[PDB]
Amino acid sequence: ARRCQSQLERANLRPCEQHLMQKIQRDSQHQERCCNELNEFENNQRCMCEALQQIMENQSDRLQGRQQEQQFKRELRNLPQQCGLRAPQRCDLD
Amino acid sequence: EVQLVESGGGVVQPGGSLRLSCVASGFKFQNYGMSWVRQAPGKGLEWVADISGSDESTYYADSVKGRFTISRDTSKNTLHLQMSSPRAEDTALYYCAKATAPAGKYYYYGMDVWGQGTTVTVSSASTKGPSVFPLAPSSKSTSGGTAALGCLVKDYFPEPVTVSWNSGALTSGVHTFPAVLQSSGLYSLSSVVTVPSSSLGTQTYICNVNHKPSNTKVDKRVEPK
Amino acid sequence: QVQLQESGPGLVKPSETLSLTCTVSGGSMSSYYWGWIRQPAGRGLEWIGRIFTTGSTIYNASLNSRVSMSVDTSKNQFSLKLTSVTAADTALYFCVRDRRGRSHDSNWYWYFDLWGRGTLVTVSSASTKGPSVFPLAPSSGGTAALGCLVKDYFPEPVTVSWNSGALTSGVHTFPAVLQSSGLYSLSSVVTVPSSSLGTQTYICNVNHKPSNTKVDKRVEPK
Amino acid sequence: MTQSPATLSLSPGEIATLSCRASQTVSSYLAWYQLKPGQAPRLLIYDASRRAAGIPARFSGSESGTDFTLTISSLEPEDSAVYYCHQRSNWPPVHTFGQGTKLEIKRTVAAPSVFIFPPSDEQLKSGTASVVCLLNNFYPREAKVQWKVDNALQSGNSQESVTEQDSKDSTYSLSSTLTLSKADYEKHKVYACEVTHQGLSSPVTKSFNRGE
Amino acid sequence: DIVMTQSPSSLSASVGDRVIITCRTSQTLSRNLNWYQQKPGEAPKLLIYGASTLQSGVPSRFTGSGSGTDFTLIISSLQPEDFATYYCQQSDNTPRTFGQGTKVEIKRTVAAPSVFIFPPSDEQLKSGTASVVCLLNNFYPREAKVQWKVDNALQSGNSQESVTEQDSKDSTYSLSSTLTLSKADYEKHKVYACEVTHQGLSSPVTKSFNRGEC
Ligand SMILES: *[C@@H]1O[C@H](CO)[C@@H](O)[C@H](O)[C@H]1NC(C)=O
Ligand SMILES: [Cl-]
Ligand SMILES: [Cl-]
Ligand SMILES: [Cl-]
Ligand SMILES: [Cl-]
Ligand SMILES: [Cl-]
Ligand SMILES: [Cl-]
Ligand SMILES: [Cl-]
Repeated sequence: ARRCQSQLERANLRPCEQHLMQKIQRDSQHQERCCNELNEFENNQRCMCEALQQIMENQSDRLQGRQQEQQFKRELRNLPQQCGLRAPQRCDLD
Repeated sequence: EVQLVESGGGVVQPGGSLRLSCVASGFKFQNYGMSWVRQAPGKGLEWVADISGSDESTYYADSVKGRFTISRDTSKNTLHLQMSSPRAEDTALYYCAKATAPAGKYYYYGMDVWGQGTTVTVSSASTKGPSVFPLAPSSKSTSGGTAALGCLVKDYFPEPVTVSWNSGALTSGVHTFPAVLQSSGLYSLSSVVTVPSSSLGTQTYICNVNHKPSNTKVDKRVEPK
Repeated sequence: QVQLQESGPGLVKPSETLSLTCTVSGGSMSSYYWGWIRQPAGRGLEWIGRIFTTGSTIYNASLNSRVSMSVDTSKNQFSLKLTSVTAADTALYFCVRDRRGRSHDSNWYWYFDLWGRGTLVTVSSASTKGPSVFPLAPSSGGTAALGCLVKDYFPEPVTVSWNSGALTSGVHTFPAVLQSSGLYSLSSVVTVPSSSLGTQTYICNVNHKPSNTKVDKRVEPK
Repeated sequence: MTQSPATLSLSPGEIATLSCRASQTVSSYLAWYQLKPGQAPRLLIYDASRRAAGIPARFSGSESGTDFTLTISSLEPEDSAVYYCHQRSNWPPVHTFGQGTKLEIKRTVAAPSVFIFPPSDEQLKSGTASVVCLLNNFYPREAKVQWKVDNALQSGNSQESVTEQDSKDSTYSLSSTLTLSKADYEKHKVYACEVTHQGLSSPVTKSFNRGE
Repeated sequence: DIVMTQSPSSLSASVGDRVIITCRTSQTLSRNLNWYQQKPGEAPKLLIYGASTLQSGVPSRFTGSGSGTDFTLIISSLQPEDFATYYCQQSDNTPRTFGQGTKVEIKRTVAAPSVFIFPPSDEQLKSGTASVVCLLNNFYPREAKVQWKVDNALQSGNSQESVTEQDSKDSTYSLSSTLTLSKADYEKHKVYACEVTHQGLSSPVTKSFNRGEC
């Protein structure tokens, strides 16, 4: 788990933030760069969930109200699947 | 409260060695990245080095890579900077700083606690302590019901000196001027305080001058003239 | 318009360390996977390793002990270090993008879509020698042939252009041949109209990077 | 990180706008710091627009592409300080600071109180004589202070030092020190400190006769 | 490691022919079977990914198919520019592995060489060496006999050849033969000749110069 902390520290999950925000406004390479970054966590499901948790943590200031929070949380939960990566079975995004 | 206290500054000969220290408290030292940031005289902030709270990986500014070494002593809650190849550009105030965000986060939230810093001067010149002379409140330093008196702190090297009044009991009205570098290469300053003219003779006034590089601690009584 | 280009010494003594750098242009390398691929005399392609812009790596296990890669996104560069090199490490070294892209069928695929032009690295103990350039002066049917002979240099490569690249039709730069002396030699030739030999000049531009020699030789009739 | 303006002077209750331009924004994180006189740097804003703990709401940050801006509304005298923007970016991480902005807080004009100090008896026995002239608690910062010795103005043998703007009352103080050998000091009689400042109704001269 | 084996290792075909390259893998692939084309002096170029998906810009000439351990590249109508070595490659895991390559050489009609002979330069002769060059330009097939003659005497052991790779537009070769002599030996003789025998020539062609003449 110290291995996980080190790669999350060096990870750049800003493309995931931008892609997710682009996605909801609809309803270029941000997605691919995001999936590239998340691919580094595919071999450790616990670390993958921590990465999604940190994206949710950093996005609290930009989200107002439960409707916005739910709308962003749904896309975040589906992000590994949309990246063609194995998703964590259990993952609480709080 | 979070507290960072830097130490170990002084004078370093070019081509010598100096270890700076920073003792940290009020937070889980092991769970945060730490950094050194410096400020050269008459210049802005300049980042020096980072060290991770996850795996103790180290990162350096290009101007210092290969000369300085940042390190961590988790048992003593202490950050260190070794300065093994000093240069003229290294003369600066050196700050110790705590990362806002805990270790293990992809996001970066700056540095939310900084120390007051420690002063390093790179030169071959020798250490000289100050001579302390009074600035006595005569009638030429009285305006209405307020007098002015002070303390002249002359010919010391390197920076800094601290000045207090009445062992820290006197703070209001004190002005300790920034030092000026004389042509000789020695610094000089004055520290002044305004007090009511009725307090002269009744109240005692003493300036406490400390120059750590010389181990000089001088108390000088300033009597009216 | 993302492009890659290798740089680094073309000659390494055996047991010393080979170091190369790839420079990315036309866009930030950030959050993409990169790699190095090698092509020795056998003509095969050997994958050396992959590096992500977090600095994490996966190496080919044969070279893992002696290979390392590093990345600096603020320079838009990544690098390769190979220690304790032997003649077996002589090869053409390519830098590449290890792309994980989503195709129009909404699935994700891995492939090497970007490559540098490659740089030759020769492993030997022989020192560098700059070339000598000599004209192949023209002497039928309205066509004349002329050229330049590039002689006695080590290591490869030599680049040859004509009229600083303006003349490319009918140019043949021959593969270098290793002479008995241990030095390489090649010629470059052009067929031109016989009537042009009075109206237009011909210059071969010869560059030998390992020895810092850049030569322009005018080729006139005798 | 190109920071502007370098200098700013505004009155209480006004709005100060500071800006920085990031050269690149690869995994970039922007912050702003405040350096008050005598105090350790204080984080104001992190991640471009998030306000640090203990920071009043009148401080806010924003970003528009590569341009990042700090807005300080309802200015207070305590805002007198030097402000720095801060970018961490790329991997391996690189930290860049802007060149800084010195923010002065205006106040009503305040004339200096002028005091003069002859050299101590102790220093004279040491072989030198320092005469000190003090200007206390004035605004604006511009003031001309010269030593005049037997009617001759002193230029090149004096040193001047000015405090940073006071956080509480927005004033400056200033010292002017004339340093002379014992022999040179005893060669003259009248030592006068000549002062002009906009807050004064006329130029001021404080003087002493040597030996009195 | 996943071993990639291609068949044929090399082949000769004509412009307009169908070319079929098989790739077999030592383990079942899930997805990422890639095909590359490497022309001479160039880096490999991606043609196809995911076994069958054409990369953008790649001509419709190139199709891929297959699954599991059994994949095929088809060039439906070979063009001169398709002179190249073709590789299969898997990126389903690390290490990434390539096949050994399939060299595609192009059969074309016979072309007789144009022959040119070049004397050594006066600059080189000061160095004490004399290189005489004979050029055979734009011929097919590659087989050719180059005979040096000095005053009608046949030379041996003092000539080196170099051949280009097939031209990407006309599929021909060009060849150089370099006779190397000492300055003194070059002084000893007068008539320097290059005799070329080639299938496209009805009889051998000789090009010659006389030292110090024209
Ligand atoms: C690993 O490197 C060796 C060279 O030492 C090479 O022969 C081999 O093909 C490489 N492995 C792969 C999978 O390319
Ligand atoms: Cl804590
Ligand atoms: Cl980009
Ligand atoms: Cl052509
Ligand atoms: Cl905070
Ligand atoms: Cl005294
Ligand atoms: Cl992978
Ligand atoms: Cl010549």
